[PDB]
Amino acid sequence: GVVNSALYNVDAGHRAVIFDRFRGVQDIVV
Amino acid sequence: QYPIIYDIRARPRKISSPTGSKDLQMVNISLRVLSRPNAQELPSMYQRLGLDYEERVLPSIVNEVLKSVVAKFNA
Repeated sequence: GVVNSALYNVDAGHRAVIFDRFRGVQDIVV
Repeated sequence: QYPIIYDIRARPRKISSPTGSKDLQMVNISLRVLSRPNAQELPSMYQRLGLDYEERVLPSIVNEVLKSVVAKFNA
């Protein structure tokens, strides 16, 4: 549920970069 | 602190390369290499090795090694 819908893939070693629908691949360490 | 999966396991990887030696030849280099990951180093292996690292990475290493041994004239 919200653990991966509202919260990013915050599991040890993982990364989930922001694709902005209106701006593209937000090249951010997130 | 989410769990990390490695399965730090010794597998008997059967490696086969036709490499001759310094000279050309059809030499079936069969090296069954029993191998593990460096459990003594550090967690970052998960990014690189992850799971099934044996057949992932080590069969490329063994090819470089058998060249440094066999392809240098050992066979």
